Amino acid sequence: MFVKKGDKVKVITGKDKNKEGVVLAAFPKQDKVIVEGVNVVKKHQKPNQAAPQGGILEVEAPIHVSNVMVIDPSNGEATKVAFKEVDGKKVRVSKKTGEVL
Amino acid sequence: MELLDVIKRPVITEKSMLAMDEKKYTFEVDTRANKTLVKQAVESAFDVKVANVNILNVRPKFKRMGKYAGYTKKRRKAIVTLTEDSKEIQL
Amino acid sequence: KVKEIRELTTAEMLDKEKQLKEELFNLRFQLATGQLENTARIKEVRQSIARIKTVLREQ
RNA sequence: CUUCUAGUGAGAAAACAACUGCCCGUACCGUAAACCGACACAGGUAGUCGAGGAGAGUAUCCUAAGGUGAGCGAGCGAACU
RNA sequence: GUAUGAGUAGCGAAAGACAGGUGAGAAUCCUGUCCACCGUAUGACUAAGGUUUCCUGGGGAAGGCUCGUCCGCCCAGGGUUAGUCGGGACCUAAGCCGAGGCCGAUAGGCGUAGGCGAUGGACAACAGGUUGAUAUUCCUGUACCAGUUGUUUUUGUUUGA
RNA sequence: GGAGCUGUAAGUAAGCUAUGAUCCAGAGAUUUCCGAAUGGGGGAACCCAAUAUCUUUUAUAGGAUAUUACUUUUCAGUGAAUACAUAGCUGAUUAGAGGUAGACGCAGAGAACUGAAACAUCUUAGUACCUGCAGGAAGAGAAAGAAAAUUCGAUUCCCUGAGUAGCGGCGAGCGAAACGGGAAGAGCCCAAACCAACAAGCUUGUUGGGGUUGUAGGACUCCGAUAUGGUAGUCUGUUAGUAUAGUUGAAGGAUUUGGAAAAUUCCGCUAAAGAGGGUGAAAGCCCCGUAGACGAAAUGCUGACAACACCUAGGAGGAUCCUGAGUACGGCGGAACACGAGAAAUUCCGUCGGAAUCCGCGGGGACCAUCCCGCAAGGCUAAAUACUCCCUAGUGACCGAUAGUGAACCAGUACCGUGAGGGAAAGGUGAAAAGCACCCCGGAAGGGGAGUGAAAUAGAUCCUGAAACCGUGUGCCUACAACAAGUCAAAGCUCGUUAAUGAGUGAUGGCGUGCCUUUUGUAGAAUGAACCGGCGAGUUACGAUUGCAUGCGAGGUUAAGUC
Ligand SMILES: [K+]
Ligand SMILES: [K+]
Ligand SMILES: [K+]
Ligand SMILES: [K+]
Ligand SMILES: [K+]
Ligand SMILES: [K+]
Ligand SMILES: [K+]
Ligand SMILES: [K+]
Ligand SMILES: [K+]
Ligand SMILES: [K+]
Ligand SMILES: [K+]
Ligand SMILES: [K+]
Ligand SMILES: [K+]
Ligand SMILES: [K+]
Ligand SMILES: [K+]
Ligand SMILES: [K+]
Ligand SMILES: [K+]
Ligand SMILES: [K+]
Ligand SMILES: [K+]
Ligand SMILES: [K+]
Ligand SMILES: [K+]
Ligand SMILES: [K+]
Ligand SMILES: [K+]
Ligand SMILES: [K+]
Ligand SMILES: [K+]
Ligand SMILES: [K+]
Ligand SMILES: [K+]
Ligand SMILES: [K+]
Ligand SMILES: [K+]
Ligand SMILES: [Mg+2]
Ligand SMILES: [Mg+2]
Ligand SMILES: [Mg+2]
Ligand SMILES: [Mg+2]
Ligand SMILES: [Mg+2]
Ligand SMILES: [Mg+2]
Ligand SMILES: [Mg+2]
Ligand SMILES: [Mg+2]
Ligand SMILES: [Mg+2]
Ligand SMILES: [Mg+2]
Ligand SMILES: [Mg+2]
Ligand SMILES: [Mg+2]
Ligand SMILES: [Mg+2]
Ligand SMILES: [Mg+2]
Ligand SMILES: [Mg+2]
Ligand SMILES: [Mg+2]
Ligand SMILES: [Mg+2]
Ligand SMILES: [Mg+2]
Ligand SMILES: [Mg+2]
Ligand SMILES: [Mg+2]
Ligand SMILES: [Mg+2]
Ligand SMILES: [Mg+2]
Ligand SMILES: [Mg+2]
Ligand SMILES: [Mg+2]
Ligand SMILES: [Mg+2]
Ligand SMILES: [Mg+2]
Ligand SMILES: [Mg+2]
Ligand SMILES: [Mg+2]
Ligand SMILES: [Mg+2]
Ligand SMILES: [Mg+2]
Ligand SMILES: [Mg+2]
Ligand SMILES: [Mg+2]
Ligand SMILES: [Mg+2]
Ligand SMILES: [Mg+2]
Ligand SMILES: [Mg+2]
Repeated sequence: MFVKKGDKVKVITGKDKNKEGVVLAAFPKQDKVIVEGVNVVKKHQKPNQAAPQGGILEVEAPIHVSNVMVIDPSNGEATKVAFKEVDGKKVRVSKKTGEVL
Repeated sequence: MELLDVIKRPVITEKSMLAMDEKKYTFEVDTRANKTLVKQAVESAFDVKVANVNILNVRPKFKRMGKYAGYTKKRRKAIVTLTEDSKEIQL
Repeated sequence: KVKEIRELTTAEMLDKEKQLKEELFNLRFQLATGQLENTARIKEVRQSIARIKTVLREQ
C-alpha cells in the first residue's frame, strides 16, 4: 500500500474528513488502515475479555486506504506520493515538495 | 521408521492413570508399529525394562462441526508394562 | 540455521539431527501433558530437521 | 502327523535357570427400537443353552433363574363395526 | 408456497397403582412397595449385519406418533489390551485366477503347471477376581506349545551319534 | 518485493520479521500407501515372503536398505527326447504394459427406430455403439493422373461447377467429378542390372559402391568435371527476441444536500493516460490501474549466425543387361467408387486360374482399331486442413439465482439404488459488526426498554418483501330466506376524493345456468384447472418462391481469398 504503518496521514473523505493521525495498523489484503482517533466506534462488549464490566468500548475501526493522504512531514500538508530512487534506495517522495517519505 | 518416531505421545486418562499405579504406561504409537518395535523404542527412550506390551487399534471416531462431518484420525494404543526392579517412566 | 548447518560436517550433521529428533520427542510428550509453553518450538525443530536432511541430500 | 531309506552330518540329547513369541478382530445391539423391511414398523433373521409340577414331550397351564409392564392418556359405558 | 378436507382419520397387539424424590414444569424421569406379563422365551450366549448406537457428565432446539427433568437423540470427555480364543504367517473342496500353451475380425474365450479360495481338516490355558465401560486378552494362582542363550549331566564325532 | 506475517477462519495460545519475513516467479530436494502395480497374495489403499548388506538382543523374535512380475529385443552360459543339434532353463541386456481430452484422425466390426405415408430392394447409414492404432495434427501425396481449347504437371483444403451429369421398387430419396478461382506450396529415397570386398558351396549370402526412370531411364562403353548448389539434419555452440515474477507512470480544492460526495455549485489542472475496477451515492485529476517508458538471476520456446552433418555432376553411344510375379489380369462371391450388375469401366477383399516385359505394359467408363497420355505391382515427405481437456489476455444488442454449467454456496455432494446408474435443494444485514453493554418478564426460547446505526418494520429466517393463506380492529349490511353470487334500478347509513353530475355499504326490485377444450349441438350429469407466484409452445441456419423497399439497368452481381 502507498501508506505504511506509523505514517502521519490526513483523512480526505468520511465523517472524520480533515482529521489527522498516525497509522496504528495496516491491512494490505483488505486495503484498509486504522488511524488513531479516527472512525471511532462504540462496541457493546461482554465482560469476557478480562474486562469485568463489559462496558461500551471505544475503538478505531479501519477505513479504506484511498480515503487518506500522507502528511508531508516537512510541510505538514497532505500530498500524493511518487517513487524516486535516492542513493540506490527506492523511497517515497512528496509530489508537492519533493521531500522524502 | 526411527525409534524416536515410533512413540508419539502418552495417554492421560482415568484408565491410564490407574494403569500407572500398576507400573504400566499407555502410549500412542505409529499405526504401523508392532509391539516388538514398541518395546525396543520404549527401552531406548526411557532406559527402563519392559515386561510386556499390549497393543490395540483405536478406530477413527465420527465427529461433526456445523455443516461438516468427518472422522478423527485412527490411533494405535500400546500399554507397556515394566518389569519389577525397573525405573519408572516420569511424565 | 542453514548457514550453521552448511558449516557443520557430515557426522556433526547426523548427530545434530539425532539431538533434534530427541528434542522433538520430548516436545511431543510435554505438549501431551500441559508442560509445554512455547508451542511454536515444535515447528521450529521440525524445520531444523528438514534443513539438515536437505543439506545432507545436496552434499 | 508317523515311518522308510536316499541324502546330510560334528555335534547331539536330558535336566535346570533365565529369556523370546508378530499382524488382524475383541466396545455395544444381536427372535432386535441398534440387522433386512423408507418408521423406535404386529413381518423376516443361521447356530448353542434353554429349569420345576402334572406330562411321552421343547405340547399345554401356572411358575424358577432371569427379563418386562410395550412412548398418548382421562372419562363415558349410545348407534354402528 | 399455502389452502380445503379438519382440529377430522390416526397416535402401530398387552396392567398398572400409589408414596416419596427431582425439577420452572412430571400419568410419562428416578427410588420404593404391591400388582401384572414372558419363561423351548419376551431369559442366557453367540455368527452375520450394523458401525460407536457402549460408559461417564451435561442438554431439552429438532428426532421420540403425547409428555418429558428422559432416550439408541444433541453436547464434552472416555472405552475394545491375546504365543493359547476366531483369522493370517497351516491344508485343501466347489468355484475363481492362470507363466507358457490352444483357439479366435478386434476385444478376447479356454486352459496346463502353479496358485487363490472355508462353510470342512489341522492346531498350545483354565479357574477365580477386577472396571463406569475390556477380558480364555488385564490381575492372582496354576499350566501348556514353539524357540534362543547359558550351567550342568550323559554320547558322537567320518567302522559316523 | 519491502512491512507486516502464522489459509479458509473468528478466537485464544505461542511465535516469525529491515540479519528483509509473509508473499510472487524460475530451478531443485523430499514426495507414506493404493493404483498399469510389477517379489507373492489380495475383498484397492492390506497381508506374507526370498536373497544380500546393515541394525536391536547375551541370543531367538524385531527393524532398515537394495534386488526379486510378465512378455519383446540382443547377448552369454547351461542344456532333453537324440548323436550333433534344437527346444527348454539361468543370467545379463532391450522396450512395452496403463491413463487420457465425453474433441479432432485412420482402421476393424457395425445396428434399429425412422423415411418410403404399409414393406423386403432402398433410406436412417457406414451413422450410433464397440475395438485397435495413433499424432499434434492425422490421413493424402510426387502421375501406369487430369485431359482432348491443346494442353496441364505431387497432395491437401476453400469458392464454383450443381442439386447439374448421373444413381434410384426410375419410387422415397441419394448425388459427383473435371475445367475455372483461391489458401499453401517441395520434393526425395530404395529393389534391380553392374562393381569391390567378405564368407561358404563356377553361384550365393553379407557388406560397401552403383542407380532410380516415360520429351524412357539406368547399367555398360567412351569422353570431362573433380566443382556447383541445396537440406525437410544436430539437445553443437554464439547471438537476438520471447514466455514464466516485476518497476515507473500526469492532473482538485473548495461550496450545497448528506451518516458518507465521487452528486450539486464555483473556479482550476492533466491527458501518448476520458479503457476498466474500487473507494461510505454517479470520480479523467482519492486508490488499483490505463497511455507510455523500463525490467530477468534461473528455466523453456522461437529466430538468426556459425560449426559439424547429409545430399548435389555434363556430354556421346546402344551391342548387350536391368527397370518391383504368384504380381497385373481373368472366372466365381462380396465390397468401394454419387453409379443399387447394370452396357458397365476404375479401386479393394476372399478363392481358384494366371501374363508380358521396351518391337514392352496400363489408362482415356463394356469391347476393338487408331491416336493421345502415362510407367503399377517398393518406401518417405513440411504447408495450406480438423479439434480444444488445459494455460494466458480479452470480447459479447449472451444469463443474471426456477436463468446461466447439474453445480455462483465445501456438487457429481446430500439423497436414491445390490450395481451399472440417477441426482437435488441452497446467493444478497450494514458503508463499517458498530452483530444490541446494562436493566426488566421468563427455566429457556422470545420479547419490552436502554444502546449501535442514516435507517433495527436493516437484528442475523437479516436488501426490497407481491399473491395465495392466516388473524386483529371496524364504517355499512345480515337470523322468512331457494343465491353461476353478478349486473341494472334503489331507500337508508357512513365518509369526503386525481373535485368528478364523488366514494363505501346496501334493505328491496328486474334480468341472469361459470371459464376453457371439443363438438351438429355443452350451464352441462362430456374434458381441464385446489388456490397463488414463477417457468412453460412457430425459432434459427441453408435453399425455393411471392409482395414490399433500395441501388444499378440490357444489364445486375461478386464467391472463396488478400489487407
Ligand atoms: K471383548
Ligand atoms: K415330571
Ligand atoms: K417346560
Ligand atoms: K408412555
Ligand atoms: K360415551
Ligand atoms: K351394533
Ligand atoms: K394439507
Ligand atoms: K384444514
Ligand atoms: K439427561
Ligand atoms: K490367534
Ligand atoms: K473354519
Ligand atoms: K494389483
Ligand atoms: K476435447
Ligand atoms: K429397416
Ligand atoms: K409412414
Ligand atoms: K503424414
Ligand atoms: K447442388
Ligand atoms: K415408393
Ligand atoms: K548414390
Ligand atoms: K476514496
Ligand atoms: K473511477
Ligand atoms: K532466455
Ligand atoms: K463395377
Ligand atoms: K485416362
Ligand atoms: K495418362
Ligand atoms: K431495511
Ligand atoms: K374484515
Ligand atoms: K340482485
Ligand atoms: K366421463
Ligand atoms: Mg490384539
Ligand atoms: Mg463383548
Ligand atoms: Mg420389529
Ligand atoms: Mg404367566
Ligand atoms: Mg368429517
Ligand atoms: Mg403404542
Ligand atoms: Mg411353548
Ligand atoms: Mg447409553
Ligand atoms: Mg446420559
Ligand atoms: Mg414431543
Ligand atoms: Mg485357527
Ligand atoms: Mg482361465
Ligand atoms: Mg498368456
Ligand atoms: Mg486350538
Ligand atoms: Mg460389557
Ligand atoms: Mg529473497
Ligand atoms: Mg505388489
Ligand atoms: Mg415406413
Ligand atoms: Mg506425441
Ligand atoms: Mg498515477
Ligand atoms: Mg467536480
Ligand atoms: Mg455403392
Ligand atoms: Mg480375383
Ligand atoms: Mg484394367
Ligand atoms: Mg508422353
Ligand atoms: Mg501436413
Ligand atoms: Mg441453478
Ligand atoms: Mg430473486
Ligand atoms: Mg439445477
Ligand atoms: Mg420497511
Ligand atoms: Mg426483508
Ligand atoms: Mg313465510
Ligand atoms: Mg329479516
Ligand atoms: Mg357427441
Ligand atoms: Mg379436475
